[PDB]
Amino acid sequence: YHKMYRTVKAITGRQIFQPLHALRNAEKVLLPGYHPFEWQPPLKNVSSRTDVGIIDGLSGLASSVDEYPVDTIAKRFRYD
Amino acid sequence: FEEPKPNSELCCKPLCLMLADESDHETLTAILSPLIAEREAMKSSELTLEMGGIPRTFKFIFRGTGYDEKLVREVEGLEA
Amino acid sequence: AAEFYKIFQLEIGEVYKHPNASKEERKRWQATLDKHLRKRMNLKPIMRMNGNFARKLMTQETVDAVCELIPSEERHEALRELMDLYLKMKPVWRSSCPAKECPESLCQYSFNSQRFAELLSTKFKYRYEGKITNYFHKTLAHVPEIIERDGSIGAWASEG
Amino acid sequence: YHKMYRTVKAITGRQIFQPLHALRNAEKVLLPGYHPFEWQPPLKNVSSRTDVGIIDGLSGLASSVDEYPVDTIAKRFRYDSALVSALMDMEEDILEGMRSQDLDDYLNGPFTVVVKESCDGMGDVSEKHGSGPAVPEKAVRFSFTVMRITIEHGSQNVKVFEEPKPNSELCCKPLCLMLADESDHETLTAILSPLIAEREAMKSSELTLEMGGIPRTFKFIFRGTGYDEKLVREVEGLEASGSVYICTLCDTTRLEASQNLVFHSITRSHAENLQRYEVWRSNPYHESVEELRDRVKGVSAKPFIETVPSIDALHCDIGNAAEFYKIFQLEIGEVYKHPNASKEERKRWQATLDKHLRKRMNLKPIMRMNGNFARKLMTQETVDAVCELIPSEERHEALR
Amino acid sequence: NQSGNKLFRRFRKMNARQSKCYEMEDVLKHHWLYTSKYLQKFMNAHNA
DNA sequence: CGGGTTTTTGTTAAGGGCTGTATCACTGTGCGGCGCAGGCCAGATCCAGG
DNA sequence: CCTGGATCTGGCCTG
DNA sequence: CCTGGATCTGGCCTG
DNA sequence: GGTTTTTGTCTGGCTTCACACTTGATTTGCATCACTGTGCGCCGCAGGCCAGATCCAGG
DNA sequence: CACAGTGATGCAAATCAAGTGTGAAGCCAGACAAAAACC
Ligand SMILES: [Ca+2]
Ligand SMILES: [Zn+2]
Repeated sequence: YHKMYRTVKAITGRQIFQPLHALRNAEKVLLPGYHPFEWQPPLKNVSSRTDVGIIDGLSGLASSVDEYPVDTIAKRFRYD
Repeated sequence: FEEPKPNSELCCKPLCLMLADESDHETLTAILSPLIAEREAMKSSELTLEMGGIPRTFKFIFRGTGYDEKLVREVEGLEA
Repeated sequence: AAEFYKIFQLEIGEVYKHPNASKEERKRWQATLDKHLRKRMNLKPIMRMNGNFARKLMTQETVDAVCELIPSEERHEALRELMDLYLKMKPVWRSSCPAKECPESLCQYSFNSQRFAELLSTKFKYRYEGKITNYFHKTLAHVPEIIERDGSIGAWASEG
Repeated sequence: YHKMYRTVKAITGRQIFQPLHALRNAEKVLLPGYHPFEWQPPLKNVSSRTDVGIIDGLSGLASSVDEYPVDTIAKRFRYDSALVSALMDMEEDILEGMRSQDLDDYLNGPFTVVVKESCDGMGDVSEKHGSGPAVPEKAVRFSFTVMRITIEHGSQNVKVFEEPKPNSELCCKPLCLMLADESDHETLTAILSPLIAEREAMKSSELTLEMGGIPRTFKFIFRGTGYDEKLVREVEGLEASGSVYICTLCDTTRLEASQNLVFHSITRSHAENLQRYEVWRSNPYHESVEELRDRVKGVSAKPFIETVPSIDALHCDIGNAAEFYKIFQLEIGEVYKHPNASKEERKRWQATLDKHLRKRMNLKPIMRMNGNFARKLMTQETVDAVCELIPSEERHEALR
Repeated sequence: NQSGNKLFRRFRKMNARQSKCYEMEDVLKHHWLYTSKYLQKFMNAHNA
């Protein structure tokens, strides 16, 4: 996309496409962790933070040398 | 609202990506139990969300239909 | 699809007459069915059944293209009415809303299930007397109850 | 592109992009078979017709049931059409090189092109369903690239073009695509022989071609170097890879190459292999089998592709890296003191080396050696990580 | 040529008709056009 | 020939915001084969205790 | 009862 | 002179 | 009712843009064809060449 | 009854060049004059 935008703006003179920092800034409107929402009653064992996006799906699983060897990578959204 | 083409690749919204093995049970349960905890909490509450100038109220019903026979037998606790 | 594929490959060698055969004879029947199916039905031989092979294999023209290889006429009639029953039964669990796409095939699924069951028990006594695969049991036994419960099965599938 | 164009035009009103058919009608300037040209000696056994592009690669093989059965699919350009379309593509760069080398523009001297050939078989392609032949699951791609262009001026030759990225994916131009085994000889020759015919034709001519309002003349030099070792052994009429006769440049045996190991000289060529196959076939001295194989130095087939003796660089990387990998695995077991070992001791040496390479050099282990593995392996950091596992120190200084 | 082999699988899956009698022609045409240098002076014309 | 004179165009630096490009450890194309892994269960199959 | 050419055979070279 | 269990063992079901 | 805003008018006359039609002559849009892939695993393989261990039958 | 491609082909539909001389419309001029949403 950067190649296409760069050479279209180089040929036509105009700026037909937006530079990709503007794409990145308009991207976060739809990624998780943007809107306000209220559970009623509040959810058990769930924080009420409303800005949680891509979190480590391990959820703080203990990776020390003393206990069970975990060897997976995970990424997840909070469900709500 | 009705999903018009329900088996599309445009509507299977991703939630969690892990680099595990579904043969392994320990790492699978370890990664996957937060989402089941969140889902079990969300089964018995209400969500308030501002949708176009008006606060509106939602509640969910989760159906786990999209598992093959091997994973159902391996997760629901039956024999192989 | 894989079970019907094994039924074709097992019916070529007339196992109902010869209950024993070496594994090389099974291999010969596999090569016969595979090269004749590439010849007359345009399907290359594959190792794992996928969905497109199941869509092209479960047709009446595949039975018409395999009954040339098997000699007897009663076997032709058995295979043909077997595939006719299975294609009467497939659009009930494949349709995304079967009560408004095929109610005529839905309202008599029980009769086609019992007819398929007795044709497995009688004409194919050499394979399904004392054992039956799981998906055959799920297909013949439950799905009127599931389609009463939810409304569809192909909507709640896993292809997405 | 169609839905991008459709959305852009349906949102912004005006038509910024172009529709598909305009791209279609403007891509025919770049495919072969568009420009006029001629050869000043007309080439033997190829038509002077100048509007042929994607032709069938079988060249009209007898596809009847009464013949040797064929099962492959092959599409190819004509070799002269591909050369002229490539030169008319590089037209502007040729002009800028003649400008920048303080020459003129209006020269029509004998431009010598030096081009590079490459053929290599691919595996694990999948044949589809449907009608057609019983096509195998491999592929052979014959392609070329234009390495350099010189012109003669005065008495010296100046380089009006020299390719900056000679191993890029952007400069190798495809020429013939087919679906056949690399090692199946007969269908390979059946497809590739028209190409060799066109090449040995046009190796002795002068292509006249109009380049911006002026006709200019090109001569050609073909260099076959993009061949791996296995294909050189197969199509140059030499023996297989594990023979006593190893090198495709010199005449020496495997035991002689371990006694001298440095001093040789290049002796094998294409005319020499052709005459040696004639010697083998005629048997003009009436020797036995083994004395004849000594006489012909391992040539037992007819060579049908002329190539340059050289060394493929990438596979030299991979082969030397796998040989050093085996040396590392054999030094942690001290095989110079345990000259006999079981299977499982060697397996455990391999597993130990794999774990320590992942711990130190962040390398996952693989069974097929790559090139990035070969570049990351041939460092000094890897010999430090391996020297951590040798008990001795004379082996440390030797590996170092 | 090996990087061309990398291009070939991509062009076979993404830029060809899915028929056994058409795929070699479409793949050969696209791999010709991709290596065409007249279509490559355009994309670095911002460096002028 | 050049002072005058009217405007053009630039610099001065403290801040701001948009756009452009370098930086980071990594990818893939370099090779082939095959039914196989896992799990369950009825049917042979062996082994010592008399 | 040799024993010396047939006949495997496992290891090494390229992909 | 079994013989009653231990123990394989190949076939079948799902991916 | 005031106060400012928000729309309305005038007729003479200026440019500005649409159209009257038709017959090619393009250009542009959209179906149509027979197929793809994601539906499962595992490891060293294949091909070939050659020194060396088996072997097996005749003197 | 999975569904979004994969590109060439071919048929239909939309646009347009052109004459020259019309209609339709926006808008200039400054000033004269009612609706209307607040105190
Ligand atoms: Ca290759
Ligand atoms: Zn050498």
